[PDB]
Amino acid sequence: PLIEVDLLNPTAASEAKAHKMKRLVPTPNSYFLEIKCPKCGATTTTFSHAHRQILCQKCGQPLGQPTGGKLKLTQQCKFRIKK
Amino acid sequence: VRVNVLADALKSITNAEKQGKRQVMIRPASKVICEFLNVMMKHQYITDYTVVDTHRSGKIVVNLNGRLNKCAVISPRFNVTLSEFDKWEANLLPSRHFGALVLTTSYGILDNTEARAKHTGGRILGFFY
Amino acid sequence: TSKRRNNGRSKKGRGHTQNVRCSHCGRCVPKDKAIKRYQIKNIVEAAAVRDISDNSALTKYKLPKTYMKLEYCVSCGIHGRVVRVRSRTDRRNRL
Amino acid sequence: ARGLHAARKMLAQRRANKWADKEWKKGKLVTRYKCNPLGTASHAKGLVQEKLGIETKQPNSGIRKCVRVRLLKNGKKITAFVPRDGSLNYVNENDEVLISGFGRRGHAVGDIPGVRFKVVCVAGVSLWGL
Amino acid sequence: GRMYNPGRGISRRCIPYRRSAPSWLKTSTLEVIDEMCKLAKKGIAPSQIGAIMRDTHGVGLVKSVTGSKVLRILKLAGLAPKIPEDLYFLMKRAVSVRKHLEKNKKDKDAKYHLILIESKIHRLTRYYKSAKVLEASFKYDANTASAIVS
RNA sequence: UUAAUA
RNA sequence: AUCGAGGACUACCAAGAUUAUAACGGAUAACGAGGAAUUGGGGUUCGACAUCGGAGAGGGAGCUUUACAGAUGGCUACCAC
RNA sequence: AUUGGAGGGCAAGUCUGGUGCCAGCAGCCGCGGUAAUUCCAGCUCCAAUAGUGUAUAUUAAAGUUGCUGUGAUUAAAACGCUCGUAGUUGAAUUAAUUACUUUGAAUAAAAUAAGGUGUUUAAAGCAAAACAUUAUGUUAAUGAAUAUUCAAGCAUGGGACAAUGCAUUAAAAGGAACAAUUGGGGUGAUUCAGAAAAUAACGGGAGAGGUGAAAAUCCAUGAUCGCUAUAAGAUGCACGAGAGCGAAAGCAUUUCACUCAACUGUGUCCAUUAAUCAAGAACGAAAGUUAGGGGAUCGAAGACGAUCAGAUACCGUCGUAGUCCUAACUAUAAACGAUGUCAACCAAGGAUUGGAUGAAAACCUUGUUCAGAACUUAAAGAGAAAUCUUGAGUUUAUGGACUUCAGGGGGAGUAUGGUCACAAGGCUGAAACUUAAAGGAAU
Repeated sequence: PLIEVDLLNPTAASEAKAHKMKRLVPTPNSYFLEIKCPKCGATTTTFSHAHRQILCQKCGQPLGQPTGGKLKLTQQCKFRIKK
Repeated sequence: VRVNVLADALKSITNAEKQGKRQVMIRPASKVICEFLNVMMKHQYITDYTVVDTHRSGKIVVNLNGRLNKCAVISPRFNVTLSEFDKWEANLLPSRHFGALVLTTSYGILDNTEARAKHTGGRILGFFY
Repeated sequence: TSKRRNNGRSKKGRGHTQNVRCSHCGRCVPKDKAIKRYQIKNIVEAAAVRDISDNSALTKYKLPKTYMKLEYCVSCGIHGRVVRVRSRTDRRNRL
Repeated sequence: ARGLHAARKMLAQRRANKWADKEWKKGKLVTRYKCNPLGTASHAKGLVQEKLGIETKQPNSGIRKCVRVRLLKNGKKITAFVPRDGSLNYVNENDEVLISGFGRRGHAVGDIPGVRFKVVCVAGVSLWGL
Repeated sequence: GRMYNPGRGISRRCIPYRRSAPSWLKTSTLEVIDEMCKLAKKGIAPSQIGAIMRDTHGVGLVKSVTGSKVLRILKLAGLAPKIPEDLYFLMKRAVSVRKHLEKNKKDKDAKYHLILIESKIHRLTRYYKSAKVLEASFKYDANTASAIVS
């Protein structure tokens, strides 16, 4: 670009827009989360971009469907980000 | 494929200065790339540089100040005998007072002036005006 | 040398295209290189539309049109005045 | 092959590419000893047998006087110019002459129709001083 | 770019800048090893074994927990397959294409891609022999691979 | 429709 | 056998040796080197001939004397003179 | 004091007498057809000078043989494309040899460079003297340190960059796996369409084709035309695009299988497995060949009719091989982007194809980002220019890796030799001789 920004201190917004690899220090866009079951109270921890059917550990209200890039959680499944 | 990382770095730096850019980024960092920059700093051709660690042979950001006309690497690093110095400078450098070669020797990576002082030859890396 | 950047064709990401027949010469030209024009006309000329409408056996029958796509080789497009030879700097205009 | 250990191909490429030099190949292949009436010799001697006159090229007009010579070393038959003005009258028949080249021009040179050799002696001294 | 076609994609994974296990992870190496150990006995490739742990057990990187890679873990337990996983899957595709080619003799694109696949096999087999993974007596043959791959 | 050469 | 190593030669045994990093062949108007001519650097071409090494005495071959020769301003035989 | 010259290259005469496209000069361009700056002479001066012209060859010029150092879109020149061995080149990373580098050892002179020395200078020689007025004395005088010097061999200090050695990470290197897709990618079967033409039946009753005008031809055995029925061959309109897929050639009715490839997504695996590649190997339009089937349309050859001075052609009618399928050959194209493959950096945009990800309720409108075929602007970079900008840019400030090809135009992709093919032909492939131009972009 003709106009140039600092290459050591990129903004929070600028790094978020960039590709997951083309950042200053590459970081994954994925995360680990747990899903409370609709059927029971147990929380099953799983990858954000899981590539298989996600079942509860108790039963199996299947909690997610793998769809080419991110888990398709059911509309009644609530999750939080595991930090 | 990336055969010479130093060649990629010096082409990035030369391209940045022709466009007048303030700072440039080099993706693969090496010991040899760092040594070449240190030689260029001692002659005050680049202000400074910083090295970020990406756990994957991290990146280098170099600050340029309107002084580096051209830094280029030299393909296969010829074994430069001490008697072949002035033959190389007469070919690669603009005059007898302006530029400096870069050589890798057993005493480290040094330019032609102090390698002559230390009385040691070695493979030639590159140059800069 | 190269009078045109696209070589007079419309083929970019392929190696071969099927042939079509010139509507006037019968020549074989590739589908992209052919000069394609579309025609939509009534089956009755502007003079005779009044005559047909006068003595008709139908209430308000609307006259149909004819639709056909005509493809011309370069030689028969220039000769038939379908396209003209343009200026060197006016060749680039694609509108 | 610009590498440090790539000296085999670099040396072998110049061997092959040097054979495309028209001026260099001609001086190396075996043709100067078979297809050259003069040979390596700068000058050659022969016997005059016929006095000839060759018409010049289209943009010129006139007759180029010359002689037909039978060389001693080989036995070939050639044609030789007779330098400056009126030097053909000085050349007799069945006598030894010294034949010596010309420049080389576009191969042929100065009597136009294919002649490439000029008589420098008539037994005597010179088809100069003569 | 790719080895055999002019395609050029950069679809990669991005390891985070944290070589240690995350704070919220509590399972020790004993559970990780045995859970991985049970999966190996079921006939699962090492690449798929790690994915199952990541998706189900939340152990996304095994080297961050146990300090050693999956293949090193499997070798210590002796459950590493004799034929390396990447080479095994390549010979599984060469067999499958060849079987289709027996009935469809006129398929000229399958013959080309079978040639590319077998060239890959000879590249991997040569490398693994220099790495001493495969004994020098190993050799890929069409008449033989149908049985071992099966 | 036909129109060769210097 | 030789002054002596050695397929240098003999007897028996085995199937080995060289090759795309160019073997085996073909050409040279080819004796090799120190060197010579011309060259900004790199190079290109030449070197029968001062000096060092090799080979030859019209063509091969075989020998004598002797410390040293397969000698030829030594010998024997054949070919051409 | 001679040799060569006085149009240009190239310093020197637009002086005078003859010669009249003749004689001739002329290395190249060229001058000479009667007023020659170039011929033959006279005078003058131009260069060098005891030397000066000519002829052949070496070197420089030649960055027209390239390591330093060339060119390949259009001037000559990127294999049709992919796979592939030798060869070449190979990411970052660690506080026994070889290679590299520094010093030497040892190594014939002459020669080269270079130290001293008034052979009267100089080329030479390695001697002579400088002064001691020299026998005495410097003096037991000089010998250039005389240095080289490449490719090997020996020793020594260093281990940065490298090769063979024998345990780091997880490359916007590569490969594998999985999830969701994309694909006129390929193969097989199935299946739809009606144009053209053929046949059957019926109506009609004199023309129809074809052309610039006609003619040859078809028709009263009922043609052209109209409707309805059939059975094969071939084809796959409109949708169809500077859109998609494929290594290239190439790929278009819809269904079902069998495959394959790629993109995207990934806290999945391996850990350098990579790039380019002589020899070698798959695929390779159309035409052509061999043997079956099919044979509708068109149609090299051929036969007619026109046109023309002629017409073996263009125009019209008929029509064999062929065009179509199966099996096997052939291996060539303006096989083109006339632009090799891989990799890095790189000015402003708008749009599009396939994903991922937010917002706005599959389809569509927007933000970001990855991959693909392209397009527009440039006072900038490059180039001989046209033009190139997802390079033909980062190149006299010349070097990222590898392979192929070119050396003025012809002769000529010809002859011969070798090899492949049933054949046509394909791959490799000169020389003699000839010639000052041939050629590229622009006004």
